[PDB]
Parts: sequence; C-alpha cells; structure tokens
Amino acid sequence: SHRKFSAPRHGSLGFLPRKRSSRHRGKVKSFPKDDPSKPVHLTAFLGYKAGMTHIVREVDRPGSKVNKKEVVEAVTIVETPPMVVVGIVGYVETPRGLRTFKTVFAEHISDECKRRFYKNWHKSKKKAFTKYCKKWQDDAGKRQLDKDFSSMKKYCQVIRVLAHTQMRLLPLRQKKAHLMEIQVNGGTVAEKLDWARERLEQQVPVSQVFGQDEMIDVIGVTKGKGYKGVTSRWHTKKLPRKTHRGLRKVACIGAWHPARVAFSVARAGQKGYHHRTEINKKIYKIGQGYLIKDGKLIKNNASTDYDLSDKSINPLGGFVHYGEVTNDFVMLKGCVVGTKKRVLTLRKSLLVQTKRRALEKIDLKFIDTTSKFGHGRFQTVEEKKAFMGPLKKD
Amino acid sequence: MKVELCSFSGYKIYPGHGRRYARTDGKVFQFLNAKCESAFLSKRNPRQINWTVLYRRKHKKGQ
Amino acid sequence: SGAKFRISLGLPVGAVINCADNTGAKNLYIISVKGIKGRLNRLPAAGVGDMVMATVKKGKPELRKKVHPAVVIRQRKSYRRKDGVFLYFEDNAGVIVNNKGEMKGSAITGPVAKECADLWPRIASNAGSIA
RNA sequence: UCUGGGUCGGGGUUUCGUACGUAGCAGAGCAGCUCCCUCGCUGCGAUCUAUUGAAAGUCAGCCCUCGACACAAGGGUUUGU
RNA sequence: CGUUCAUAGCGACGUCGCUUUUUGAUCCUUCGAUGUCGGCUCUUCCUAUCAUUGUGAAGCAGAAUUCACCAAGCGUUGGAUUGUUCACCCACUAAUAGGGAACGUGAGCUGGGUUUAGACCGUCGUGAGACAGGUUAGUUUUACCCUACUGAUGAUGUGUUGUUGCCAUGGUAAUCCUGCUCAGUACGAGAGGAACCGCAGGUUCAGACAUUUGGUGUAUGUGCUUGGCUGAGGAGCCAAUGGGGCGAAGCUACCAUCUGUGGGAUUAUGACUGAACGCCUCUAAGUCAGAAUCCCGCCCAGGCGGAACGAUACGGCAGCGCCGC
RNA sequence: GAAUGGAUGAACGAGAUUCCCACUGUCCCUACCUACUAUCCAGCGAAACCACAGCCAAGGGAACGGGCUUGGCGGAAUCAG
RNA sequence: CCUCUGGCAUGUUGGAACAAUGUAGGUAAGGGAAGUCGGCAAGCCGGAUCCGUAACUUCGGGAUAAGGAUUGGCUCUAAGG
RNA sequence: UGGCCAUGGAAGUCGGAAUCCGCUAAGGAGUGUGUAACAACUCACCUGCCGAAUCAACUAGCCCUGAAAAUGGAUGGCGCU
RNA sequence: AGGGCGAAGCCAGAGGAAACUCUGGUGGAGGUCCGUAGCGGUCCUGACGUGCAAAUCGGUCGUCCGACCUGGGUAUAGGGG
Ligand SMILES: [Mg+2]
Ligand SMILES: [Mg+2]
Ligand SMILES: [Mg+2]
Ligand SMILES: [Mg+2]
Ligand SMILES: [Mg+2]
Ligand SMILES: [Mg+2]
Ligand SMILES: [Mg+2]
Ligand SMILES: [Mg+2]
Ligand SMILES: [Mg+2]
Ligand SMILES: [Mg+2]
Ligand SMILES: [Mg+2]
Ligand SMILES: [Mg+2]
Ligand SMILES: [Mg+2]
Ligand SMILES: [Mg+2]
Ligand SMILES: [Mg+2]
Ligand SMILES: [Mg+2]
Ligand SMILES: [Mg+2]
Ligand SMILES: [Mg+2]
Ligand SMILES: [Mg+2]
Ligand SMILES: [Mg+2]
Ligand SMILES: [Mg+2]
Ligand SMILES: [Mg+2]
Ligand SMILES: [Mg+2]
Ligand SMILES: [Mg+2]
Ligand SMILES: [Mg+2]
Ligand SMILES: [Mg+2]
Ligand SMILES: [Mg+2]
Ligand SMILES: [Mg+2]
Ligand SMILES: [Mg+2]
Ligand SMILES: [Mg+2]
Ligand SMILES: [Mg+2]
Ligand SMILES: [Mg+2]
Ligand SMILES: [Mg+2]
Ligand SMILES: [Mg+2]
Ligand SMILES: [Mg+2]
Repeated sequence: SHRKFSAPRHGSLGFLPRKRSSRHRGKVKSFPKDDPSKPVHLTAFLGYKAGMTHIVREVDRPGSKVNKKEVVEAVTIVETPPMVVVGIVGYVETPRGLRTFKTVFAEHISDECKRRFYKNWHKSKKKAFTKYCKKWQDDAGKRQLDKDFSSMKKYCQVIRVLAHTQMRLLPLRQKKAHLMEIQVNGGTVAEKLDWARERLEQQVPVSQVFGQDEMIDVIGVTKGKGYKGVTSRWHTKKLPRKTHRGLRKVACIGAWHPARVAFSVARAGQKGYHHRTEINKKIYKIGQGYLIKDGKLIKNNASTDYDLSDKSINPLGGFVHYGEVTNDFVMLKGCVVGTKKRVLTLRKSLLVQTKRRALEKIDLKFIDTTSKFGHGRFQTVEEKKAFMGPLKKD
Repeated sequence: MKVELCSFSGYKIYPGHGRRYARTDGKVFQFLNAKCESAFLSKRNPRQINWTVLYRRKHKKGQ
Repeated sequence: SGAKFRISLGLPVGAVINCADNTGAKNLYIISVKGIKGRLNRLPAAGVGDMVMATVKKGKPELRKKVHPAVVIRQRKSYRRKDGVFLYFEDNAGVIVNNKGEMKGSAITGPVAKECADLWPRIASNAGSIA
C-alpha cells in the first residue's frame, strides 16, 4: 500500500557517495568562463580558516524593516598570506575533454613547495627539480623553454598558473605548502601566457584577486565526524522508547519486491569530511597584515573609521585552536566549510551577480575582538588594564 | 552601537553578547552572561557578591 | 511594508499563554497557529507577533467554550533581534483579537514585544510599554 | 638547520569567586580568673573585615614565548623503463 | 435539462470499453508451516491532477469558476473519538487528490485488535459445551553465512614512485506562500475587485557552521554542602558520577547563524508564410513564440580510461637510461 | 431481573475504565555526557545452518527464478555495519 | 550510607582505543501528554514539627485526605531527676 | 398576410395542423440570429469578373483519435522507413 | 527490626437534681496501616533469549501476628492420590 501521510524525503541524493573525500584541499570543479575581452586576472586563491567573530554594520536595503539600522553579523577570518606562482600549465580542447598539454615550471622553487613533492622529507635528499633547473641557464634549455611557450601560444586554449602557499608565514604546524592550479581568465592566450610568464616566482597577494563587497565561492572539506548512525547522518526520525532492537534506526529499509535495498535508503556511514562548494559568501573586509615602517602597524586590521583603536582581528588569547593572524586576511559573511586551520579555496563567482543584496556596499562599524576562549568581556588588553586597575601580579 | 551595562555585575555589554530580560512590571535588565542572570533570578544582592562592580564600590576597592 | 523576520517561536499548539487584556479571560489555550503549512509530526508554533487561534480555558463564561483569534505579545522563549540582542520576557502572554487585527478588549497589562507592536498597530495603540 | 620539534617554566587568555596563615576595638553571647574590673584582662564563639578580583585550574585538540633541560642522519622492509 | 439553445455544463431509453486500489467466482502454487489486522518508521513508482507552472472552455465583466490539454517537478499538514481500515468532527492551509510495491514494510518495532489455555455476562444447549454476540487477563526467538545497500582498506594496468590535472559514466534540488507597490485602479449600474514588473520577508526541503543565544559538562575546573573516615587544624578521601551552584574547551539546536544559481530542445498551446482545394486553412514541403517538463549546466562521486611534469636506487656488493651495431 | 440471587454499598484492591491538578524528553526534536559492550590486539575458542550456489529487468514456466530464454552486464582478497 | 574486628582480590583473562548500533545510568531551552491502544517509561511527591483537614460512611473509618508553613550553623535561656 | 391554431406572446421564426397562389427573375406561409412581439440582420433564382472539370452520399485498405498503473523493458535483442 | 492509628477496661476534673454526659490522661485491642528480614512475584510486555539460568537478573511491586513462613518425621499412589 501507499505510505499514508506524505512527507518530503530526508537528505539529498545530489550529494552522494557520502564518503570521506579523497582530497583534503578542496578542488575548484569549475572556473568561471573567461570572456576574452576584460583584462587578465586570477580566478582563485587559497586561504586558511583561522576563526569566526562579529561585525556590526549599518545596512542599506531600502524597504526592509532593518534599513539604516545597525545589525550585527557573524564573519569568518580566512588568513590568506600571498601565494607564489611557480608554474604555468597549458591545456588544449579535445572532443575527449581538456588535455593538459605542457607544464613549464619556474627556475627557483622553495622548500615550502618542494616539501609537497616528497612523502618523507626528513628521509629524502631533496633532489626534485634538480635536473630541471639546469634548463634555465644555457642556450639549449632556454631555447627549448621558449619553443614550449611558443607551442602553448599556438595550440593551447586554457591556461592555468600553478601557485602555492607560503606555509612559512602561518601559525600552523605544517611546512608542506599547498600547490594548486589557478586559471588565468582574460584576453588572448598569447597575452594571457606572457602575463603568467612575468608573474613567475613572484608573490601574489589577496587584493590582486579579490575586492571588497564581492560574492565569492568558498570551496573546502567539511569538518569530519567519523562513523555516524542514520539518525545523525540522515536526520531520520528516532523511533520511540519501546523499540526492542534500538531506536536510532530506520524501520523499513525497503519494500519486499524490488528485492534489494536501494541507494536512496538511509544507512549509517561516514558523516563529514566531504567536499563542498558553498557559494555567495560576501567579502566584508580584505584586511591588511602587520607591517613595519618604524614600529608595528597592528591597527590596520580590526580598526574601523568609526572605532579608531589599535586592534588586530586577533582576539585576546588569539583565535582558538589556531594562532595569530599576522598576515593579510579576508573577512567573509557567515560560516564556511571545514575546521579551524583548514586550507580553503576561494573562487570568483560563476554567476552574473546583480541582486540588491549582492551589490550592497559594506561599511563596517565595529569588529568584536573579545576573547573566544571563554566568555570574553574586554575588547583589548589596554581596556582590561584600565577597568581592573592594578592586580597582585605587579 | 549603544554599549549597555549589566544590571547585576556592572560590566559593559558589547553589541553581540549577553541577553535582555523584560519583566512584566515593565522594566528591563541586561545581563553580560548567564552567570549574572542566574544570580539575578535567584535574587542575589549584587552588592554582597565580590566580583561585581556594586560590591567593589561598596567596599571602596581600588583608589 | 518591511516584513517580519523569523524569531525563535516557543509556543507550540498546546500552550496556555495568559491573556494580558482586560476581557475577563485569564488563559488562552493555543489550539492552532495561523499561517502554518507545516510538516509531518510537527507542532505548529507561534512566537511573538504571531496570530493564533485560542480557546479560553479560564475566565468569564461568555468567552469560555469557543474559539477566538489571538495575538502573542510576550513570550518566555528568547528570540534574537536583528541587532544581535537576545530578548525574553518572563511570561508568555497574548490578547484576544478579531480577524482584522482589532482587539476585543481595550487595555494591555504588561509590555508588548515590538515585533508584535510594529506588526499589529491596534495592539500597539493599547500597549503601555513596548519591549 | 626558514635550525627544529618536545618537556618544564613564564606570560597572555579564561573558569570559579577572594585560599592558608596572621591580625582586628568586628562578633549574638557565655565562661575563668582576678585589679570584680562588665572594655577589667584572659579564654571559648557560627560568622565578619583586612591582607586578597585572592587561591586554585587553564591543553591534554587555547595563544605567544625563543628562559631552563635534554634529544635531533637514527633503525627495519622495498622497488628497475 | 440548461429562460431561449440536444452537446458551456449536463444527459434518459440504449450501447461499446478499460481497470484490478471493491467484492465475488475459481482452486493452479504452498499444510516436513511463505508469521495471520492495524498503527509507527522509510524508500520508490503510478496517474485516473487536489495545489503549484504553461495553456484552450464557458451559461469567463472583475472576483469567484467549473470543463478540458501538456504534465507526477514539487507538495499534500496539526489534533478530538475509534484497535481499527473506513468514518466523522475541529484547526490551519496553496492544497489538505487518489493509488501501487507479497492488500510494501513483526530476525524493523509495537501488540490495542483478531485467534489457545484463566474468568464474566447474555442468548442457545438436559449436558459436556456453542456463539463474524459483548467483556477482561494473557512468553512477539536467531544474523557471525550469501547477496543487496551503506561507508572502509585494497586490486589489475601504466618500468617504480610522487604531482598537479582531465572526465567516461552514475547521482542531483530546490519549493511554495504572504505583505507592500501596481490599486480601491482595470472590469462593473453598484456591490465588489484583479493582473505583469518591481521591492520586503517567510514555509517546506537541502548543504554547512558555532561569532552569538541556548543545551550538555567527569577538564571530576572551581566554590558550597550531607553522613563517615585520616587524634584535630590544614590537606584530603569514601558514598558505582554523594549532592548541588557556576562552568573553559569540544560536540550540538529553525533553540543560535550563514548559502541554495544558468542554458538548450521542445510539449500543450497560439501564430507566420503556404499549397492541397483559381478561395480558405498553423501544415502538407517550409518558419516563429513556448513551459514547475525533458537534457545539460552548476553541484557530488570519479572507469581494469586517459594527462603533463618531477625524481628516478654511488656503493659498502649495485642496478639501470639512451645510442648504435 | 431477584440465593440460576436482584438493588445497594463505607472500608479495601500490584483488578477494568474516564476526566482534572501537578509533574515530566511521551512528544514538538532532538542533543550532550558517563560506565559496560561492540571495535583492534595476545591467549583461548564453540554453534545453528549447508542439493550446488549466490548482481538485475522482462519472458515464459507448477500462474512471484540464482540458475532457463532475451536483454542489462561482470575485475582479486577483505573490514565495520 | 561510611568505619574497626575478621575477610577478599572484582566473580573463567589481559592490553590499546573511545566509531555506529546497543545494555545501565544522567541532563536538558521554550511548550507540557500535542506522544501513544493506553501517561507505558520517567518525573513530581516524600522524613519530622506545627497548623489544617471534604464528600461520603457499616459512625469504626475516609486520613499522611486535600491545603499550608517551618527545618542549617553558632551562642544562650527555661523546663523537666 | 397579424395566413391559421395558439393570446402568454409567434404578423416566417417557444411549439404543432398546415402549407398554396400572385409578382414572377425569384424568395420557404420559412434555415437560423434574435425579439414580449416586431424591427434589424442572416440563410434560393439570376447575373459581373475569373477559366475545366466540379460535388455529393456511401463503401473498404493502410495510418491516426478512441487508448489510464504502479522496480527499468522488451516485434526475442540490436535495429529497420 | 522500627514506626502509625489508638478498641475495651481504669483514673482525675467539670457539669448534671437524676439518667448519665463532656474534657484531659492512662491503657494497648486488631486475619489494623506503613515498613525491614522472611514469604511472594504486579509492571517495565526492561535485561537475557545457541542465557548465568531447560524460567534466571535488575529496578518497580504485593504481604509482613496470621487462613504467616519454615526444617526434620509421618500419612495418602495411578482411573489412584
Ligand atoms: Mg500519496
Ligand atoms: Mg518491547
Ligand atoms: Mg568560544
Ligand atoms: Mg505523527
Ligand atoms: Mg428544452
Ligand atoms: Mg484469490
Ligand atoms: Mg520469509
Ligand atoms: Mg493525463
Ligand atoms: Mg502485507
Ligand atoms: Mg521483513
Ligand atoms: Mg518478531
Ligand atoms: Mg491483547
Ligand atoms: Mg481465552
Ligand atoms: Mg564482530
Ligand atoms: Mg578541616
Ligand atoms: Mg555498597
Ligand atoms: Mg504546431
Ligand atoms: Mg523555437
Ligand atoms: Mg526555449
Ligand atoms: Mg551528468
Ligand atoms: Mg432469568
Ligand atoms: Mg424466586
Ligand atoms: Mg441468567
Ligand atoms: Mg532459489
Ligand atoms: Mg568490575
Ligand atoms: Mg581480574
Ligand atoms: Mg567465580
Ligand atoms: Mg525540557
Ligand atoms: Mg496522534
Ligand atoms: Mg492524544
Ligand atoms: Mg508508571
Ligand atoms: Mg479520598
Ligand atoms: Mg520481556
Ligand atoms: Mg542476542
Ligand atoms: Mg559470569
């Protein structure tokens, strides 16, 4: 018989094999369509989820009840120290797909990057790209290099730069810097390639990719939760108290007579550590890192035009389970995928953004900087020292 | 962003945090956190409780 | 013009919020919440500012033994305002009302939540304190 | 050997709510002794004040130390166009 | 019949069918047993479409509407009584459409009801006993096998190894509503009373997340306190977590917060040019618009499928890469 | 329907119902914690069951096939469920 | 419930983890039986002293009816041989 | 020619018995629209243009409508014009 | 075990003209109530369900001076007890 009282089914099939993702670094499954017209640029970046916090802002959507009313708002800090371009890699269209065609690597490559290429660095002699870099200083090699670049000019269509992180500049344990292919979207391929050939071995900061009040897509791996039962992993009803063989289950897997259990039926398995591409996360603040002209410039982070203090986005006692954000960072609206410390791919949108909400200009009023390691009540240490007065530790 | 003061302890309450109580007499209280609010609801006279501002004013601490 | 925003709604069907207008009713047994499509097994729930059908369980015998519309005015479940302040109210409470939003009483004892005030003007007019 | 990661220590953060001891003309009263002084002295006495936002915990999956201590090319199995 | 008018909507007397969500026939299968109703829970299909999209109809002025077409994408709820299926009532709603899967689903539950044994009542029986007549009390076993599904190591290949990648094939997702505006406007004698574009939000669903609010809390963190026990103080312990305040981190909640997209072919339909048929016709050759559809996109997984690039065993015995013969 | 006992009835009942107050995770709607498991390891080590076996759709067929026909297809060995 | 006398080695094993399902305990915001055949299960209540105690009744009961208040520590007083 | 029956109005026109003559080139005592009823409109006979076949009623072949089911599916399959 | 209720009888005081009645005690009745050991075995339709167990375990329960529980001895034997 039919099921009596209808109800929409639990969980989406558009997300499954609900298995542990192969990758850790979230792949960009599609870069935006390079119109050939606008100038060249990078489409993606690779940051790190340092931590959350508040903002306060005046909102300007006329019509709303909240028009010209200061709301608060959660935000993620994605610490994003500049990447280093160490390669380009040409692709060519085929009817089979999109074959990689030619990879030209830079001359010098950091041990940050070289780390990646060995499973055990302690034990290696660190001999990678050793016979490669010989090419970059002779007649023969330099000529072959030029012919490779020329061939890419003749044949290739898509060009991706290879860059990698500056694992050096982070509070993370790891030294093995994440590489990633990032796509150069812009003018003609010959122009496109000579841009990336100029950028080779060079820094690239965040502000060169992204701008403020820009919708971007966060790509990463979800905070993993191990083996989980069907009630956790699918949010199935619990069965009642009296159930004899347990109650965090599904009762009827399936009907008798497709005499197999279907792929659509809810089973217990891996919950979390899935790959996920959340879209439309507006950049409220691209924040300038600590720098030196005479003394430190720690202010330039979490100070606003209306606050004017001497904060950084770092709260008291740091971001928890992370560190100090001593580098440039972006500040997205809302939560994003994954854990603290997780490497996170940003990506420019796939989508022509023209909604009132997606063109809204964000002027921040106040960044909360109170500790997250307990219930914080002081924004800065100087404020605390004022409020408390002197302590026995003096 | 009018920073308010905790009706128990005395600390300031920054926009994000804490909770707002609206008693039927028709007067309102702000609590920094639950710790304050619990002492308030259990009727603890904050001048008796050391860590509050009201106590330390009463006992002339600092200065 | 400007619409409501959702708020943590802590009156499922089965609550007896106290009538806070001068009718003569004391309680308001919420038998249903107006404008709820709802899902299997799920109780219809009315926060503050929500319309509601309401049997009176104790009070005058004119009102008893029939259904009236009503509005929830305070509620003990702490909702979050858009300015990031949570707020709760000490008591759940409402007012008997007609289809078109007018009160059938005349004066509201206690404070009304401004989520309810802005959305219900005739309630707001008879409300002494707001928020 | 971007000298490193680790243990201990030190800060920071934070949780709780002000330790022991000592002192007090604080302390409902009571007692012993007498100089029967009843503010006599001396003792008992919940609690109170002060020292004292003190004490104590705070990565084990918080943050910074570059202070102290050692320890850091070591072992085993592999695989060939 | 529908004032008038067979056919807007209907439809007698007659007639032709489909259907197996009714009940009968029948007894082919199973009596060395296929667990016998209902409810819960969960998935999937069908359409004979209640709503939602696109449309033709009216006895369609508007509003409300019934009739029909494409169409099953997405929905179709909360309760009172009843073991119920069914039924009815209240309430909300956009709508509270209908079914199938061994009358889906007992090694999934439950066991209220049927349907052992204990008992009561009525009617029947001389009686033992009987009763699709009522009542109450009454054991719900087993998975470690194979498959299927869920996730988890691996597998053959590529000389070995690592890299960054492509993408065959699978899956797939968004939903509907309110308010404001249009506007007391069109339409209408009035009564009443729309719609497209905007704008603001919300339902249900999905995917995350923990700044904040809440929950947990054996950091057994820090007080407080019972009975006992270290002669007492101090410091502690025991009482299967002695109890209780408050509680970091961490999990976690429409109980907190964030995000949810674009094309193509066309269907129904309405059209163009235009014969057949010196006219006329959307059609016959030819052309246009066209959708909750379908296919892709995005999104998830990634093939006994490929890719470019790196390094390729100094040695103490080594072993190999090219080249030519 | 009247000792096949009728009508009653305080007290009593691990007896059968119905409502109200209180109270609650019964539920809305699930969540976190603890202990013993399950898990991996050393040692030890059973049983039921077993024609052969074990991927599907449809067909026909003793009228619901793992095996047959026609199609889809098929990749070692395993782990927790 | 904790202790001495006396008695034991945790009931036929150990180690490492802390997943899903369980078994046995706990706690939960707002609501409070909307759950379910049915408040099943758990929760409320609980000791004592002082008040206060209904209908009904076989006058014995009902009755701890219901419904209220108090409770610690300390320092004293008075009353009982 | 308000023809007759029917008055409730049918002078062609809800219906029904009738149902012919004149002018005629020729128009039914009327196919409908519609009217309280008319009116008004609409539906032969003949021309003007154009330039050979035209049109009706049956009948039977293929094709199509009629033609709705639940795991995804079967002229045996692939396919075939 | 320990508690509760407090029947007859008895004392005093007060009233009553008498009959006798009230008030305070004492007294300790009962197939009386709570509740241990004991005896039992309601519910969870809990655990277990190739068990610890061919009927056990946990909480929750009934009863707990009486038709009470219980050892040994002794009697009744199969259409018989
Ligand atoms: Mg259905
Ligand atoms: Mg059971
Ligand atoms: Mg925090
Ligand atoms: Mg339900
Ligand atoms: Mg007729
Ligand atoms: Mg049959
Ligand atoms: Mg079976
Ligand atoms: Mg149809
Ligand atoms: Mg069945
Ligand atoms: Mg089954
Ligand atoms: Mg069973
Ligand atoms: Mg039964
Ligand atoms: Mg029976
Ligand atoms: Mg096992
Ligand atoms: Mg002590
Ligand atoms: Mg014990
Ligand atoms: Mg057409
Ligand atoms: Mg077209
Ligand atoms: Mg189109
Ligand atoms: Mg696809
Ligand atoms: Mg009789
Ligand atoms: Mg008689
Ligand atoms: Mg009888
Ligand atoms: Mg078989
Ligand atoms: Mg033990
Ligand atoms: Mg042992
Ligand atoms: Mg033993
Ligand atoms: Mg609760
Ligand atoms: Mg129900
Ligand atoms: Mg119910
Ligand atoms: Mg119970
Ligand atoms: Mg009673
Ligand atoms: Mg059982
Ligand atoms: Mg078992
Ligand atoms: Mg044992």
